[PDB]
Amino acid sequence: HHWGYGKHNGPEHWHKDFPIAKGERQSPVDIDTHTAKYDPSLKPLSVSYDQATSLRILNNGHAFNVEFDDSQDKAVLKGGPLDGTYRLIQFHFHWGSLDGQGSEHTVDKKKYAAELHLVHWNTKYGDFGCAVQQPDGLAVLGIFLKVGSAKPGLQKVVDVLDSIKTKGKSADFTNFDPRGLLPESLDYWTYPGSLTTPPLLESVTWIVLKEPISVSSEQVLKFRKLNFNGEGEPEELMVDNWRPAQPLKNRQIKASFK
Ligand SMILES: [Zn+2]
Repeated sequence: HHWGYGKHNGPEHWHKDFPIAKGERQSPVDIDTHTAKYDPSLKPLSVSYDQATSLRILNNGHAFNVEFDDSQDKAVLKGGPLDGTYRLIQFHFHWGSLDGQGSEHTVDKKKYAAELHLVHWNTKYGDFGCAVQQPDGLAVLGIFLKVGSAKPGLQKVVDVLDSIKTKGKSADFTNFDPRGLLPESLDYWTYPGSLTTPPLLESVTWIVLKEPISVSSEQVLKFRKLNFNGEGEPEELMVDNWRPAQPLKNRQIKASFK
C-alpha cells in the first residue's frame, strides 16, 4: 500500500514506489567521527530565526509538522556549507518506542532518543515545490535529542499534542520560537543527502549539529502518545518513525570543528 514504518510498508519497502531509495545519496547516514574530517574551509553557520512566524501544527500520519510562513526572509539558514539563503518551511521529529533508539543519523553507531529536522528551501528557486527537485534546493538542520532535563522551548509543542492525536488533525500554532530548540554549540557535520521520507529526493544539504539538546522523559512520552492511525481506526502508536542509516557510497562527511 502507501508508505509508513510498519513491517509491511516500512523503509525496506519504500524502493518499490520510490526507486531513489536505493540511490547514491540517501539519508540518514552513520557519522564515523574518525573519518568525518575537520574542514577549515567551512564558513561558519548563520541560523537566523528571530522573525520566524509559525502557522500550524498537524499530524500527517508519519510525524507531526510545525509549519511556518516562508513568504519572506523571516527565519533563514545561511553560511556553513550553503551558497545563498534557505527559508525555514517546517520542523518535525523522529523518535523511538524506547530511549535507546529514535534518531535517524547515528554518531559512531550511537542512536539518540529522537531527532529534530528543521527543513529549509533555497531562495534561488522561488518556492518549496521547485527547490525540492534540485540537488541544491534544500538544507535540513538536524538536532539530536537525549533524555535528561526539560527543554523549555519544547513545552509549547508538547502542550498542544493532545489536540492532534490522530492522522489528519491540525491546530493553529502561532508565535512559536524555534530558537528555543537549539543547543549552545553550532558545531556541525555536513554532507549531501536526501529527504528521509518518501519521495526521498536527493536534494538536501544536511547540517547535523554535534551537541544534542536535552528533553525530559515526560516530553518524549507525549510524542509517544500520538497515533499513526486516523480517528475511529485501531490504535497504532506513533513511535519508531525513523529510517535507519543508509550506505554512505562515494560521499564525504565534513566536520566544522576540530
Ligand atoms: Zn525528518
